[PDB]
Amino acid sequence: DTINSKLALTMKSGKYVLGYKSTLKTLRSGKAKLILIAANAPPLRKSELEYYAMLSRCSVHHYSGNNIDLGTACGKLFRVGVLAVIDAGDSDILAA
RNA sequence: GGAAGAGUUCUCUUUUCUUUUUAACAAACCACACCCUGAAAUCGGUUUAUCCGGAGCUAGGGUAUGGUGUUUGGAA
Repeated sequence: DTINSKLALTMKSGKYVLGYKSTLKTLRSGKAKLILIAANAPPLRKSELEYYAMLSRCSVHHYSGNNIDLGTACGKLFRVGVLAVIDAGDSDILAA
């Protein structure tokens, strides 16, 4: 409950990308500080994003719900399997 | 409509009826899936029938599949 609230606060203050290859690009640039993975993501998709996160020294979180739940928590109306939070803004999702 | 012949026709009737072809094959060219840039809702594109889109839309540039069509050759 704390984390999703921090995610919502990030999305109005921190800078974000909600998409598969945009997250790949941000991880490649190394800017993305934390990546959220939907639980229903493919085992292949999870692994290479995890590999990129470990290469870029990026914190990784597994959002327990499916991608529809991540979209509802994210507040938008499109499914997001994987997203990147690059700055926390007013929120403090990076530390906790 | 054009042409050819056969009509009909005191007169009316540019009119009545009939015909007017290009094969297999061989050449050059001629539009659905995917890729690249892209990151989107103020929701856009779109079917006769709303389908798809952060599992990446619209848009731009490409790639392939050529159903076909164009020009001939065959062929006068």
